[PDB]
Amino acid sequence: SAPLPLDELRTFAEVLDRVKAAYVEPVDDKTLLENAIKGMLSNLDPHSAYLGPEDFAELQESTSGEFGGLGIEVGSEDGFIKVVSPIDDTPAARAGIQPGDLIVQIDGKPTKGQSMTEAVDSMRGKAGSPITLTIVRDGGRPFDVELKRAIIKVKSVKSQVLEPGYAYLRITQFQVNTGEEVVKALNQLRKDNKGRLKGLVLDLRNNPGGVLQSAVEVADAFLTKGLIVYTKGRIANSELRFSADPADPSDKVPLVVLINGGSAAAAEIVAGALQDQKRAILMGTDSFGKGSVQTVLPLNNDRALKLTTALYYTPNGRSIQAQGIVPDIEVGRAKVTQQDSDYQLSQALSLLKGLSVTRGN
Amino acid sequence: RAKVTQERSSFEGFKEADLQGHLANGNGGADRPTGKRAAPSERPQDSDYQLSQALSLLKGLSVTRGN
Amino acid sequence: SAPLPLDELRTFAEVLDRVKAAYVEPVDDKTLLENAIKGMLSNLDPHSAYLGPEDFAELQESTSGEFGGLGIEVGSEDGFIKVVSPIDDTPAARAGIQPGDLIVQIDGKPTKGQSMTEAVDSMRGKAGSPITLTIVRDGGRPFDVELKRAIIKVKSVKSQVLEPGYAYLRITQFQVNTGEEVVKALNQLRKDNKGRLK
Amino acid sequence: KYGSFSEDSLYSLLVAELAGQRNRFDIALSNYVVQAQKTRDPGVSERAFRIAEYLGADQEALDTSLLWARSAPDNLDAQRAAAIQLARAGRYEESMVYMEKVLNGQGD
Repeated sequence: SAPLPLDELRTFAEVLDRVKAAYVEPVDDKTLLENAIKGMLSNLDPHSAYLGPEDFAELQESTSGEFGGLGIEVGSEDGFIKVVSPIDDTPAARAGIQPGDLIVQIDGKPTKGQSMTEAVDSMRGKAGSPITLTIVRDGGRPFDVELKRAIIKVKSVKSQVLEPGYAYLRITQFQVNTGEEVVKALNQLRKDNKGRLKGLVLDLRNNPGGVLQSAVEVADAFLTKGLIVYTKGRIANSELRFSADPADPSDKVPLVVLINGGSAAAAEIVAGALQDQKRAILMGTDSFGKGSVQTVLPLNNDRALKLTTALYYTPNGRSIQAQGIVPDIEVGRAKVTQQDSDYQLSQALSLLKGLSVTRGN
Repeated sequence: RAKVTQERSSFEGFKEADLQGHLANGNGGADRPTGKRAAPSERPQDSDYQLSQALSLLKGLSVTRGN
Repeated sequence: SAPLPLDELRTFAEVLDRVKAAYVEPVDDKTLLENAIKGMLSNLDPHSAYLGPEDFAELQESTSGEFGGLGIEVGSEDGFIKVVSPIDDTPAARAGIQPGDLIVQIDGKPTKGQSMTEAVDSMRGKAGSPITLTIVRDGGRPFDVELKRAIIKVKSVKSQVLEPGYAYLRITQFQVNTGEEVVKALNQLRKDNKGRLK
Repeated sequence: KYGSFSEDSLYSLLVAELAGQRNRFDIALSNYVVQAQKTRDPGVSERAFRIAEYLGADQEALDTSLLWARSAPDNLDAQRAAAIQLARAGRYEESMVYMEKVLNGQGD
């Protein structure tokens, strides 16, 4: 409709022409245009950002791992390399590798002088590539272990009952399969607890986010009726209303969800959905309060941009963005003196057991 | 009986309102910045463990019961 | 002699139109092109920046003559602000601010995603005004430090006599006047040691 | 590998691409043909020729095809396009040369 703004194009062309000359290094116009794209994207809203040919693979990994690895997690503390624990369902675990194993040489490269990122990059690689590691256990004779990289699924949900009838569930980062994993975890909990459990506590603390679809799927796994979360955006296609299906394995068990400052995008979606329906009790500190549903639009040359396509709303219409969902209990981390170690979880368990004994018993 | 000693964090995670150029909330209400919190007088619930437990239990029961 | 990479410009135009289409808020392409220029300059060279017309007018003269400054001089590193140097005899120097300190947040605001010029401008403030910073040293635990803004006087050079023929002259900062002051200061030393210094 | 964009050419091509996006194909086509003539570059000329073909214009299409063929005689696609365009125009001798070039390669 309106004519194109020639002044803006003119100033942009002038700036590019002057920068490609005055600068103190040879700059290929490709580089200038690519940086211009990154500028037009990253400066609009903090979350939105262009993705290069490499970082797109990183985002795909973060959403759903399905990556070639040995299933070994190495942590660098005090400048020392050590293994917290072998990852379950990996060739390394079947190879006899146990927590605390100290690798003295990585493919002939000593672990000394190697940063955590370098070690992670060396360990990770395409599936099927052989890797040889010289490891010394308990100061014994060094032994060489040969492994083949294979596609390994990273755990998304973990649980551990603090007492019969009371269960604790944890979600690290939402993934595509997170909904199925949550359903499986609930089924296993029911099986091991004879199908009846007094209470369940949820842990979204420091859970950044992930795919909105899986978050809504988990909300459906817990909630039974009502509208979970719906999004509004400038473009009509971005709009989408999600409702919880009547299918429900939770069996209306009492539920307390922890929301820490970390929980930002998907954890907050689950928390808002549960709280708005009066279906669970939220405790912890004020959440990140970011509201944004982004689509990674595909593009040529493998570099797909990521834009804040739309915002979401809690079922009641409250907008989480820039505000956050204030927890009801408002339990801040502290030390209590007269599991038990985790004060927040101890409070959650005590409240849940009290609320279970007061009624329905 | 027990006493709960509230602890402070030197570095606090920046909220979405802190990031430069944060989008306005859909409802249009006032934003929530990361202002420092210092209660002029400590609330009784924070002092004695039993009172805190009872207050939290009341809050949970009222919330879940749906009034 | 060589082809013009027109595909790059086609990709840029595609990206511009797609962004203006799918973005939540109505954004005029003026804003998109301004942000393209800004980010291009910022990504290419951490120090550089596109100064707007109003900013350029503000760049020509300082807002206030008595305007105060914290005193820390910073320089972007790996996309993260870095404290190059705490100028001596300033409130920031009194605190534990040392070279190599990484500034995470200023005035309770993250600075990771902003330009060095904007961060420096935010650091500056009215004289005798409180301010807060978050500092990280050698990957340590980020800790908060509060400072009081004040007008900074360099004092130029500092001179003293250490031994009958050994003198010590420190240069706190290189302002306009120091260019000559040193010599004057040197003369004094040359006067107080019989014209010769060991 | 890649040539440098001249300021005026950069601005003209940028506005042409944006106009083509905004459906105002007339400005885009005019700018593309003018800049192809100015720059005598293979890629720009080919893009202008394709835009002209989509618009259905002929004289601009003929000019763009001739410019592309002269600038990129090596490409067989340019030879075929110029041959068809100038056979429509009415001149065959250069079309005959283009057909000979095609015969040199693996073409009809």
